[PDB]
Amino acid sequence: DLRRRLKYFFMSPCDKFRAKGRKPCKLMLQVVKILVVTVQLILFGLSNQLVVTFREENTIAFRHLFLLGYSDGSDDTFAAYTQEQLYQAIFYAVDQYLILPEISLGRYAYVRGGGGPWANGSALALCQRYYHRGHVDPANDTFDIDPRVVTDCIQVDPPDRASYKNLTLKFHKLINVTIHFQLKTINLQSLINNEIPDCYTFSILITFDNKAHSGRIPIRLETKTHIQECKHPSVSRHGDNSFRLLFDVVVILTCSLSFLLCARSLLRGFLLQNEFVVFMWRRRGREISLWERLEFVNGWYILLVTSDVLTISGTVMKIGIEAKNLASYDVCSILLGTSTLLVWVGVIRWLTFFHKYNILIATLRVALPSVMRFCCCVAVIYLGYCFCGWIVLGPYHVKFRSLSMVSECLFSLINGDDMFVTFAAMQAQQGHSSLVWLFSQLYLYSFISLFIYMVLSLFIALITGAYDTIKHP
Amino acid sequence: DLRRRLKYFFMSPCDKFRAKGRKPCKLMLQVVKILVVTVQLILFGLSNQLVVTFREENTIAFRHLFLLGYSDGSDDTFAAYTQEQLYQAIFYAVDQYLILPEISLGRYAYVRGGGGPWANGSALALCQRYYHRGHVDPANDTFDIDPRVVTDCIQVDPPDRASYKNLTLKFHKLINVTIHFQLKTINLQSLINNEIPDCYTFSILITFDNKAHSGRIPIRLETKTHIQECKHPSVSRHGDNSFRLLFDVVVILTCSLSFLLCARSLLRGFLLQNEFVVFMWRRRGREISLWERLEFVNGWYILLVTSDVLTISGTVMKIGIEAKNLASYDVCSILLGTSTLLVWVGVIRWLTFFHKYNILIATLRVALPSVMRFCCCVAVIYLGYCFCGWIVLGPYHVKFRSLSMVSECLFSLINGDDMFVTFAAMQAQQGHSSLVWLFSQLYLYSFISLFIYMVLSLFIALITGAYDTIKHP
Amino acid sequence: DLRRRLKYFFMSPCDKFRAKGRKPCKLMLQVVKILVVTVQLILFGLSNQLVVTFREENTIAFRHLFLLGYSDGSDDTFAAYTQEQLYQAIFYAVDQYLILPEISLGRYAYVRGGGGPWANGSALALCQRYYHRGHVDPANDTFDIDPRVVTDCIQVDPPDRASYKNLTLKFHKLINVTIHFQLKTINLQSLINNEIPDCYTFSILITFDNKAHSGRIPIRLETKTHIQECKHPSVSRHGDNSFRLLFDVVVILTCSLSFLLCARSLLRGFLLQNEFVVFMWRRRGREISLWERLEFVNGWYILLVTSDVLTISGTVMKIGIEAKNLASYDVCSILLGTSTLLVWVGVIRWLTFFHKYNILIATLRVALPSVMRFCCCVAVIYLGYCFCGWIVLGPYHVKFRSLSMVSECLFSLINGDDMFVTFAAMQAQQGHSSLVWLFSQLYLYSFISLFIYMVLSLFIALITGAYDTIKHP
Amino acid sequence: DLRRRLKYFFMSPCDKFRAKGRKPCKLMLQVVKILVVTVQLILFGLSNQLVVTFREENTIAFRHLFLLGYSDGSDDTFAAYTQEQLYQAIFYAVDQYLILPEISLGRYAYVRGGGGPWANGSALALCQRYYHRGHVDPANDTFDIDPRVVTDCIQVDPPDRASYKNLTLKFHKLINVTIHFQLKTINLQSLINNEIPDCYTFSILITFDNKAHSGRIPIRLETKTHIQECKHPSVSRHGDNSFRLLFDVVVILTCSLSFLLCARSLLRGFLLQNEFVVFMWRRRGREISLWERLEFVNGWYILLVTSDVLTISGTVMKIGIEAKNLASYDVCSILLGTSTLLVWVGVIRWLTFFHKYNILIATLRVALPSVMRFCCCVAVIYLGYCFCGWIVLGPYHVKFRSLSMVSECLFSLINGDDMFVTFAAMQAQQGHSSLVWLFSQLYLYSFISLFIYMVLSLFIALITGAYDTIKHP
Ligand SMILES: *[C@@H]1O[C@H](CO)[C@@H](O[C@@H]2O[C@H](CO)[C@@H](O)[C@H](O)[C@H]2NC(C)=O)[C@H](O)[C@H]1NC(C)=O
Ligand SMILES: *[C@@H]1O[C@H](CO)[C@@H](O[C@@H]2O[C@H](CO)[C@@H](O)[C@H](O)[C@H]2NC(C)=O)[C@H](O)[C@H]1NC(C)=O
Ligand SMILES: *[C@@H]1O[C@H](CO)[C@@H](O[C@@H]2O[C@H](CO)[C@@H](O)[C@H](O)[C@H]2NC(C)=O)[C@H](O)[C@H]1NC(C)=O
Ligand SMILES: *[C@@H]1O[C@H](CO)[C@@H](O[C@@H]2O[C@H](CO)[C@@H](O)[C@H](O)[C@H]2NC(C)=O)[C@H](O)[C@H]1NC(C)=O
Repeated sequence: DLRRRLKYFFMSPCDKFRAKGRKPCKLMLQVVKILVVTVQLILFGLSNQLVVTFREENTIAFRHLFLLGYSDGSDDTFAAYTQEQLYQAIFYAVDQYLILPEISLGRYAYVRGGGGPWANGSALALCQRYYHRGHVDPANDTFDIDPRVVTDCIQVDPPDRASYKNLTLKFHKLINVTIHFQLKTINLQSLINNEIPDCYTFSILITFDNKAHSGRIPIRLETKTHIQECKHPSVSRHGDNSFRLLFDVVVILTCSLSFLLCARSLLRGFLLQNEFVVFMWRRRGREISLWERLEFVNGWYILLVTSDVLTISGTVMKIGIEAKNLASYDVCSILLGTSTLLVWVGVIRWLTFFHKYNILIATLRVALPSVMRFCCCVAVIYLGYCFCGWIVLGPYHVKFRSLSMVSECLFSLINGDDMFVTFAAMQAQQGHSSLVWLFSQLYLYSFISLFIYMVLSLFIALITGAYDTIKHP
Repeated sequence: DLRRRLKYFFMSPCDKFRAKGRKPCKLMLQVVKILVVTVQLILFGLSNQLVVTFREENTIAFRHLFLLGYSDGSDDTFAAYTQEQLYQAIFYAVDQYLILPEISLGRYAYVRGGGGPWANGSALALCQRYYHRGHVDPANDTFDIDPRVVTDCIQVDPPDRASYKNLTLKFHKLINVTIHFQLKTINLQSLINNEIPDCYTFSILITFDNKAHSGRIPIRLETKTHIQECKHPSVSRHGDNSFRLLFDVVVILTCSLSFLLCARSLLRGFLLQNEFVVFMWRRRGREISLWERLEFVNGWYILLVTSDVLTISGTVMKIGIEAKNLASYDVCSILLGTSTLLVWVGVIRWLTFFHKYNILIATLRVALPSVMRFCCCVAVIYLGYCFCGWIVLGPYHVKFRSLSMVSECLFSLINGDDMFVTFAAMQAQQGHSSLVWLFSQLYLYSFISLFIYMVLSLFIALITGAYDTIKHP
Repeated sequence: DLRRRLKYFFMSPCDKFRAKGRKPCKLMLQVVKILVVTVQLILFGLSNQLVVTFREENTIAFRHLFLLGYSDGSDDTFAAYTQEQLYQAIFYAVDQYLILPEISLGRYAYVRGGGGPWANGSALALCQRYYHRGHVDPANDTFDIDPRVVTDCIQVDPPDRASYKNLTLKFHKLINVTIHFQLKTINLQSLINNEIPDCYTFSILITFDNKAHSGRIPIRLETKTHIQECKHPSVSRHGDNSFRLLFDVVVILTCSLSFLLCARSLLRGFLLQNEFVVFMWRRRGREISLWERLEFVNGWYILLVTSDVLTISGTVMKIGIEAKNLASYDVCSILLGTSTLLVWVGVIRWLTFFHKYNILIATLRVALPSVMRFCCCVAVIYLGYCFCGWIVLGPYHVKFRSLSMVSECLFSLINGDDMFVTFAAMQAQQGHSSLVWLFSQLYLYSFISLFIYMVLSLFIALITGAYDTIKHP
Repeated sequence: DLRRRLKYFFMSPCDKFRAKGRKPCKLMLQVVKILVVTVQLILFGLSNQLVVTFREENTIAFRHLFLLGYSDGSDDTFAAYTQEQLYQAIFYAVDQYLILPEISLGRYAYVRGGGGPWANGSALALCQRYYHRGHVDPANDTFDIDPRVVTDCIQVDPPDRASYKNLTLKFHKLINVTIHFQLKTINLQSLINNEIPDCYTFSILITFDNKAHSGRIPIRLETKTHIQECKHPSVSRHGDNSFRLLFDVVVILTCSLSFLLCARSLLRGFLLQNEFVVFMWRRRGREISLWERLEFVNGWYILLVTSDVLTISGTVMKIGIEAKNLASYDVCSILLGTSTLLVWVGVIRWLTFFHKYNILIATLRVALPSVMRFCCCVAVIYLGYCFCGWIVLGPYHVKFRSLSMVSECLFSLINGDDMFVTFAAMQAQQGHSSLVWLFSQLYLYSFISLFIYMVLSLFIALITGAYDTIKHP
């Protein structure tokens, strides 16, 4: 006698409108949510882009100001090869630091006291770390090394408007040289979006790295950015961001309404599932129910609930960022982008009621079991290839340096991408061992053949077979 | 009794020739049109290439003449990093401008009076734009900024055969520095195609951009080209372009004849459609007709009519360009190229009568409904991925800078192109946040899997199923 | 009664051996031919590589010796931008020419008298070509140009052990500057293959190209190489090339024997075809024969005859090259490589008798008719796209410069290669017209969709359908 | 009566546990082996990476110390073009060698006595090799060459704390100039993994190569590394590598146990095969057995035996390396990586008992016969294309230099990778012969069409047909 109720619970919004006159509130709510969430993501991306751009541009400016003879595009090859070059680089960094206000285009401030843990209240720390004792005498094939690391720190202070020139580097046992300092600045470009510029404290660490002890000392500059509210900010306020706050409260309201409607649908689905279970337990036997329960739960509405929870969390983080309580642009950006993707995907719920528009979703729901079973056997081969290539070809091949990079290289190879570059990276140097080159040939040829021609063909065949299963309604 | 008439309206030109002795006028007219339109496109492309080459080469010469230390291939990285560098760059630009006739290889003319809106009748304008007041004191974590933009303009004039050296830049609140001037020249290379060279006025704007306020000021040069007839041109006229005008009048005549014949075919198709409708309304019931009307209309002839309208418009624009009434080479080039593509495609009309030669068109006409239904579900996923990647990975990934660039990157990824470059762009910098790098990994892996392995397989399966439907006639 | 004869003419060499005891002479002859022809190709490639390397390395050395400030990898961007730069480049070329024996690493000789047609018996010709009269006054928007080309030649002579410094360039009407000279040298590296080094005369032409009249004069160096026998060569002859001549006479003998055997097989096939025709004309009606004739002709043996004719021609050209009667390494290399490919392909004749090993050939012979019918419709779309992209995007896109380059770009795009590079070439410059950029977007997206997703799918489907037709024997 | 025994020998570990209560010892042993072998591979890769990094970084430092004007990324284009440049390069190398301890960042030692075979007990050998007599007079088109190679050696010795400046190069007959010396150093970075640093002797050979005699002398530096134990090593020993030795003995024990269990399974399989053979010989006729023997042998257990033999060999080589008896990191790395890949693959043995998880293996075992039969015909075409492209396009195309490179290029082309780069390499230079360019067009187009569109389609069709054969259990 509830068979028509079950029919009502499982028909399209058009059918529900024709039957009980129920307007598709959730469909139009989802469309509105797509609009507002995408707009909110773009609006947040404006300020996110300003923050990232400020950090990256300041880092590039620091590299040009403090690294001697630095040119763009040579970060990986920037190195010193003679003692004079290393001394000149270190001294150039410190001298440019001392004359920074006179030369720099940006308005940078000396963070007096902040020069790292090695600093004893000074602004810049020029540290050399070497072995406790290192008697490297390769001529006699004798060395006497105490692996304990001693650090000699020269503390440099900007004038309020010298010593570091007496640096004596112990090249035979030098582990590294580092320069730590901090710089304050204000991100004025925030004003283009009617925000209040913040204070950015850049912790700059310049490393002259001798850990390889190979006659070549790479030189690198790194910055850690700390963003905080300005203590005394004064702006004439030629506008505001009411357009931001409107789209934020609208997003919150739409997501809360979606949460309520979807939770109500989950609850009624549970109630109808229990009603069906008891009806079939009185009619048929007991413990009959095994999967009808999961047929009752709407996974699309679970997705909508999760996505709007994510959107609410991202909006709250965004609002806190504009309130400047927290400044974590990466996490907020990830939350908002993931929520935007999920709200765009969630509108496919209403495309399921039509088999002509449900080819992708139905094929997926039919193929995923077989796809996972196939991937169980595929994954062990893939992981064995990953580890073998990472350790054997890692030292020699630029695309096999790290496990993640090896995975990316192999995954791209499965799709026939950068094959000749992968071969030529080994070809250009013969691996400095003909054996390693021959192994690379065998490894790459076998992997490409087995995964493009064999594994991928079967994967596509499984997906096409699922589609063939669901071709006719 | 009209059944043989309907047969006559729906048979091939060979059948029409065998039945009523009708020569295939439209077929041979289309072949002639292909020839003449392609030749006209190439002939126009000669002068179009001369114009584009002149503009691009003059811009490169300007960049080498006015940008200090400029080298090719470094447009994006060209920047100043110290106050001395910025002053030297600005002064070098102005000095090279002042000595241009003495140094430049091209015969450039000073456009006296034209120096932009900021110019008060002078030829060159050296403008600095800064905040109305900017008290950036990052040391005290205090700033006082009035976001109103004040512009100080130095007006520089070439001698008829100094002041700008007293420029005082306010680096703490400088928004940008700009140099505007104009240069006249004559595109003499036009003579190689028996055309009269025109006057090109290049509006050159050099921007030293400090809007980021990040210690790094990018330096760029842009030109806006204005092409106009020379006031007093004198050429000894060693030839003409009657070969151009012949192929232009022939194109116009062929396109008009095609328009007439196709319009006549559309009219007779409409008349026969109405005759069939009334015959079946007297024989069968009423309102019977629903799609036979669209079976009567020949879409190929609609395409031919549209394409020859486009060709006539492009030819008229071309003729006006040679007459120098209008100089809009981009629009004319687009019109002529689109018309050439459409006239080449239109010759497929006569390949439809043969099922062995109609595999592509018939498969398309069968698959497009299902393809569009599938793309309705595919497009929301694609757009969600586009927006998410554009906002989250845009600041970090060079291939995600803009929405169009994100779309191109994702579309290329669907075809397994530049996968490892996309992965390595994030890998090389770790996203400056391990979280963002992990998100990029998840984003790229999920997108590539879902679209290459799943979505694309289904798309190809739909097309192949349509082909299977039409495999046998 | 001849039915067993026809059976004998159409069975495998193993069947022929089991029936009439006929050894497979042609199969082993083909294997021997593969060996000897491949070895001969490699042996010729040694000397071919020496010749090409000598030409390329001499050209690079010339570019470094005669082009001021030249660096490798900047051939396309090498240009002059000021009058002083152009004068310095020209004078540097001439001065380096005059002091060549003192500075150059190679032993170059001055070709006294050979300086081009513009030379009046002098070794170097410094020519400037300009308009007969050119009164370019862009300031008054007036020009007076006589398009006749006047050439002023300065004749420079190396000392037997000045004037050219008085060059006055007419920049306002200069078409180009050229430097022609010739240099003799001896390719001593030939001795590593026991050959006699030849005399190479390099005709060097340095062009300062002002045909664009755009303030930027590209500078390029080209060499034309003439190889001829040395007049008085003296080598102590530490070996010979009997190993070459043995493999050349063996190739000639094997190819002639293959030609004889295949011609005999063609003749007997013709005789049996005529015998079958007359037998079926006496048995059945007349004019019965239509295709059995082409079933009788063995296309594989026609291929073998053509390939061994090519191999004989290539071997004769090779022998003439070692005899130094003719020195045309490119034509001989093309002939020998094409013959090597054809002899490797010809061994597939004997793989046809087995259906398990004949999948590729049988599928081809079944699919080529349908493939050509499909390509008839595909080719018009491809050509329309080619012409449209070549003329519209040619000026702007680096991959659309020429029709062959456009074809290569589109063909690579069909296979999903360099998609993002094609998009980004337009993206990086916005086409200098938003309209052209939008057209490029539409053009590329439509082409890629239609050819990868639609056309290629149908092509693969046709090939797979042919395979399905021949899946079972 | 043994039918249940045969059933027992051919059921899954779960079935064996349910029947006879046999725990799956080999499955858990294989999982443990995967863990321990992968961990051992990573642990060895740490030290392998240190060794390779030390060699590569020392080579880069040597190139920067001894090559005049050297910059990274220009190894292939590094060359001298004038006599002064060559003299300056040679003298700079020798002078930098003489002042190495004063300038170099690394602690290098002079290997007194070791300067190559050309050295008469001196540390550095500056050798020039030229012809016995070479009277190259290209002006008179006459040369007199004795191909015997004379070597003039200047012996340079570092001071214990000049002559080589009198070098007179015979450029007209110079074959090459070489500088041989040796340098000792200690790889201190080994201490980061609690190893004892070794002594590395680098044999440095700098070649100024004039074998082309083309005015351009490439300059290259090569190092051969010899690693040996330090004679008197002293380290305070802040730790050990018991974590390494534990995982090495565990690997040895696990591999030996796997070897024993798999050998026992092979033996019982042989015994049951013989028992079945005799039972069916008493029941049915004789010589009945033909393939049941190979159905009895478990190929997976053969793979496991081979893989654990490889793992034991690699572990023994590793232990010897830490013991410093032998220092062959490449061979040990290859062994350990191959064993890791094989142990990861071997866990697929237990996935065969389930048809849903055995799609890949079953398809392979069904498709490999047909795949090999197809590849028999494919390989001759591929090899003919390889040889033809290698010899004809090798001199001109950068991707066709060597046979292995040609194979990689063609294999990548089969997968639609670097197509436009392959076309553009010929396009950029027109092959310096329009004929060669046209041949390259025909060659590349024909190869790509035939292998992507035709050969690859058939290959995928064969694999898919095998899958279709095994789709249902
Ligand atoms: C310079 O070398 C020292 C000595 O190796 C490094 O100090 C180590 O730093 C890491 C991370 O900061 C710590 O986990 C270790 O405990 C430190 N000591 C040792 C002995 O490893 C230091 O990191 C190096 N500096 C740079 C910038 O690389
Ligand atoms: C230099 O900076 C000024 C100040 O921001 C820019 O002026 C703006 O220009 C745009 C477009 O020309 C206008 O829409 C705005 O109204 C202007 N004012 C402001 C406050 O934005 C100017 O464009 C910059 N110059 C360059 C070359 O980038
Ligand atoms: C320098 O400019 C002159 C003038 O344009 C060029 O001379 C032409 O050369 C081509 C081919 O050599 C001939 O077909 C023409 O008849 C010549 N005259 C004209 C008016 O075109 C000359 O080729 C240019 N030199 C270089 C190296 O480009
Ligand atoms: C410098 O040139 C000499 C002369 O050609 C080369 O000497 C040959 O070296 C190879 C391998 O070392 C030997 O097989 C030959 O027998 C040597 N002589 C000849 C005549 O070939 C020498 O290898 C060259 N040096 C370098 C570094 O290339």
